[PDB]
Amino acid sequence: YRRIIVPSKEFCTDSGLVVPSISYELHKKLLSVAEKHGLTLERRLEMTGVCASQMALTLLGQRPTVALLCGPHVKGAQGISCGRHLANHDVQVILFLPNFVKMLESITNELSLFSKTQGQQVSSLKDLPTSPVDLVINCLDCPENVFLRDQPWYKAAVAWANQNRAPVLSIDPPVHIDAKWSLALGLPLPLGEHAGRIYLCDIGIPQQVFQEVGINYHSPFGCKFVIPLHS
Amino acid sequence: YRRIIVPSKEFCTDSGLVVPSISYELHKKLLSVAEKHGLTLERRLEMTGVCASQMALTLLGQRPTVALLCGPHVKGAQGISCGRHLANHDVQVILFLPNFVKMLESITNELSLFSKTQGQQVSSLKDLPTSPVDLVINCLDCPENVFLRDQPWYKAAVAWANQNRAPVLSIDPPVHIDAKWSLALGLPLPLGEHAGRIYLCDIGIPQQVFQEVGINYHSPFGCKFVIPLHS
Repeated sequence: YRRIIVPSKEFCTDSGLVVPSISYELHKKLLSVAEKHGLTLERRLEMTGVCASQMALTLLGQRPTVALLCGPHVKGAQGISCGRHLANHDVQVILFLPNFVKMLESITNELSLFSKTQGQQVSSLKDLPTSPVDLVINCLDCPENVFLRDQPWYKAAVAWANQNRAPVLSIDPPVHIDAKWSLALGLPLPLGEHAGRIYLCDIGIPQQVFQEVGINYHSPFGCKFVIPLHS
Repeated sequence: YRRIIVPSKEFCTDSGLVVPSISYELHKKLLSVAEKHGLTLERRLEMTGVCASQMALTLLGQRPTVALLCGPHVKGAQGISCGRHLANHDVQVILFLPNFVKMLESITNELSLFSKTQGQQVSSLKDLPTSPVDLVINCLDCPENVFLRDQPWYKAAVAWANQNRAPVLSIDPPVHIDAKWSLALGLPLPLGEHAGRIYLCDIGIPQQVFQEVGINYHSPFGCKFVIPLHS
């Protein structure tokens, strides 16, 4: 039944527990409270990295190949963290990331860690394998970067993901490339049918943090860190 | 065969890959290099937390009960992080931690995060369940705290773990309480038969960090973050 209560969409787990959707703002505010209460950005990034990589690995089954399409924003950095963890586990990670002017700390740190792996970083779409890869991970869009959707590298990246034939995993995709699987973090946004097979990841938000932002929360995860969700 | 080469004991995986042991100093120096190369303490603590909790959960199978025996050192903090993650997943976590004078940052932060969960923190052994719990997790000992072994709370804690009947998981135990399972981190120390069923956890050390401390490394994990090891 309904264990989580929010003050829009409604998903359920394999056990039929109802996990509701939350607005983008409520999601950001929840993340802002956690960070004040200890769970830093680089702590979330590390965990998201691990858990996302663990899901990606399950989806994977010579070494498999994963294409990583990240943007110059905090959603992109999540993908990098994920990419790094996969590269650790003998997966051929090739990460696409466009160059930028004003440096982004989250990206800075995650790239630096990525450097030390055998994963490959590219700033071109033409440096990616012509032959379909095993999995494409998409972290191209941050909802606060409204105008970045019109970019030539953006439309060209979108074009690449769609021509490769490889199935797409979208980590923390926007509400509004067809993803085969989409991964939500902590709590889902009201994700549409465009999102495909929807999963929810645990980012280690303590139960009392939810109650502070007015959410009666009871963990829908059981004993898994990534769970499938249904409509 | 032998993929990892070190410049003592030798374990092998289910696939028969040989993973060798490393000295405590080499282990600390490896951790010291990673931290310089980006992977901070709180990043390792977060990941160790997740992966250790994931193992503990596998060992677990009304809500199950886990007793958490942590010391006032960085090994203790690992246990707290683990405890916090379990408490997130509807496990009854009761954490034993003795009071101390000079405050320990790692513990400070992890306790603060633990606070926000429904997990219970105690400084007494008499506050723990009289009826055997489902699992006891032991992080009582840091090898640099030589003299802390003689402590009255130490000998009394050791006494508690042994009288409960519950199986013991020792996360990052010393080389020299009988653990049913012991978990090593990144690379194992030459752990003796006293350690019991030995597993190796991934703490997200990039391949190039190993080569800097003179270790030709190839990931023994395959696609798991915790693996069993054999002699």
